[PDB]
Amino acid sequence: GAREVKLLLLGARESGKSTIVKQMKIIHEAGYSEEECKQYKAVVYSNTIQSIIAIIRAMGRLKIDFGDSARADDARQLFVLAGAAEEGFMTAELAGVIKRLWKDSGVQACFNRSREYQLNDSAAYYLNDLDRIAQPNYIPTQQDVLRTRVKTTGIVETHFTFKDLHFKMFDVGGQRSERKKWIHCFEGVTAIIFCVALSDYDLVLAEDEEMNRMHESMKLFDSICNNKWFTDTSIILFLNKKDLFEEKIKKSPLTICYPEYAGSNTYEEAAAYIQCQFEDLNKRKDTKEIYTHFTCATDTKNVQFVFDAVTDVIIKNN
Amino acid sequence: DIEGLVELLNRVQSSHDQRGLLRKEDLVLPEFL
Ligand SMILES: Nc1nc2c(ncn2[C@@H]2O[C@H](COP(=O)(O)OP(=O)(O)O)[C@@H](O)[C@H]2O)c(=O)[nH]1
Repeated sequence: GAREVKLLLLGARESGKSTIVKQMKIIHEAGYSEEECKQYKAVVYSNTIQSIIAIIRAMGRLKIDFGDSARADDARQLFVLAGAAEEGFMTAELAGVIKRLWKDSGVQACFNRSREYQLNDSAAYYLNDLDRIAQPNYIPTQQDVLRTRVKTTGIVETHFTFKDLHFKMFDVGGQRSERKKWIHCFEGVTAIIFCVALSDYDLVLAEDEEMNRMHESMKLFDSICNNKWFTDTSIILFLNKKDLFEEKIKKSPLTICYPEYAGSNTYEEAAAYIQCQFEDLNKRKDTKEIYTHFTCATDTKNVQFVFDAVTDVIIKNN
Repeated sequence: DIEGLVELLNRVQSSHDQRGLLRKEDLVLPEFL
């Protein structure tokens, strides 16, 4: 028994919340058994196809041509072969089509401009390992399951023990929940782990939003750690997708997100800046004390270390 | 208010066509084809 710690995950869609939870089951539990991994074989195939299709459609809306005029048919084949195949079924022809498309320079050119439209951050992952996924005897690795994207049916909760502590990690994902359910999450919460997708800094905003995921996150985070009702609740910042951010900061300047930024386009100086933008939203220099972390939710080794650090901080506060 | 907060939470964390299994809706050939 000893002590029980309640954790609550916040953060905009696609910020890595579900991933963190799935990490806990891998790190501080028995992970996924060979059998459990076989269950996701279907969704893995799906997400793969769903990704390539997402890019192909983008090529039409962005008016991008194929590097090879021959791929045109393959694009058509894709939807047909995908309209005709099923779950737990990966034809060598379909994989071949997806593969050739994933190689096309035009498709790549579109993939590079994935900031101008909505695309999942598991696309490149699967599309790269296509040859392995396509295999008949293929069984989703533990890292594969980690990358899967399924329909979040309501509120998820995971139990696990670590350093003589009983953790209960809650995550409300996508599911629009009533005022009632939310209260039961904020109640007794030892700490809130707020997740921010660093790579969202350069994304072109949607046609229905008034700002952008980054600023939306800032507006959310603001109300959170500034709400008097959370005074005793410890705030933990997870600046996530640091790896993708690093690759983006090379060609996409931080000025696109923060115009008043006069620093160099380096991962180190930009990330430090973003952190400050969030931490400066805390109108309590004395009271509140934000615990920031630059994480890669898909990197187990990382998450493990980060969470270990978080743990200590919680034990210390006694 | 807390309602405002809950409202914000709902719209910010609100989910698209790249989750779960395939659907006959995601398989519609784009117009330029
Ligand atoms: N490269 C990279 N990908 C990530 C990271 N965190 C999440 N992702 C990917 O982003 C996708 C969606 O993240 P998810 O956890 O479902 O977002 P959320 O549940 O709405 O908070 C997942 O399929 C992950 O593969 C990261 O730190 N680095």
